[PDB]
Amino acid sequence: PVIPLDPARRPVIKAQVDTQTSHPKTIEALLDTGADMTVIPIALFSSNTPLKNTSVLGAGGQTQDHFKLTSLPVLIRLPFRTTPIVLTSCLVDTKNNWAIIGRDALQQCQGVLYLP
Amino acid sequence: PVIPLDPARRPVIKAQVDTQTSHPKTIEALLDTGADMTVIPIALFSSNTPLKNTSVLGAGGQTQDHFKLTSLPVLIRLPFRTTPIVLTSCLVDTKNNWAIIGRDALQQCQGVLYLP
Ligand SMILES: C[C@@H](NC(=O)[C@H]1N(C(=O)[C@@H](O)[C@H](Cc2ccccc2)NC(=O)[C@@H](NC(=O)[C@@H](NC(=O)CN2CCOCC2)c2ccccc2)C(C)(C)C)CSC1(C)C)C(C)(C)C
Ligand SMILES: [Zn+2]
Repeated sequence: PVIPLDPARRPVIKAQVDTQTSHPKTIEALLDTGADMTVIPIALFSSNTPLKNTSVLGAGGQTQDHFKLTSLPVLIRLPFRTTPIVLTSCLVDTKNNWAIIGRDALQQCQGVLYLP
Repeated sequence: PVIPLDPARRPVIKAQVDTQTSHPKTIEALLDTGADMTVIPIALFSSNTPLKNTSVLGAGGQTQDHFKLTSLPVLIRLPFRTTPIVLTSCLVDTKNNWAIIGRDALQQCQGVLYLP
């Protein structure tokens, strides 16, 4: 699907995320070319599973308290695609609660940016 | 152009930015579909130049202190299209010197994201 770019309407997609620690769940994800690494909400993980601490430099600035790192790979199924994206590791937003589909995933599903 | 997406490779582009308060300048800007608004470095702006305080949410959280907002429109010339993007207002990174082409800009040159 061509997703047109509009400052007022974020380019979002419904993606099904499998964290491998609880049941797969469909969340709203933001399609993000600025993002090196895909960001999953923590509500998709069980209480038990260990998560590595990590430091992240975003527009806000430095933060060690705010994102964690996955212990296991993550599987993302898009609405159209039958085969799952597999991400060796990705960031876990701990305090907020929506996902960012970053260039790690965008590469695996032959995603591109077109400028006429 | 079709811009392929690689996690190991920030999608950057050579942009010419006229802030209207100094000589126009060429910078390397990150093509970022998760940015609502364009960010450019304060290094393009003159010593006087009134800039409005602003609040901005990013990966590091909300930041009152880091970004300012332009008083005047910003002209952006890209390599291909001869005719410029005119942004009514865009963010100015004071702390670092980030260059990010957001959706405000990408819309004005009819950028789309294509997922096969
Ligand atoms: C390591 C990190 N990488 C990055 O963050 C890279 N960037 C990216 O990947 C960007 O796409 C980033 C994605 C993101 C949006 C909202 C929370 C957290 C991340 N976008 C922004 O940070 C941009 N922020 C924005 O566009 C924000 N807009 C506003 O702050 C203004 N309002 C709007 C509503 O909330 C109150 C303030 C925004 C608010 C809520 C949801 C989505 C956006 C911007 C400040 C750069 C203009 C910009 S800087 C970067 C390092 C190149 C990842 C966590 C994303 C992998
Ligand atoms: Zn914090």
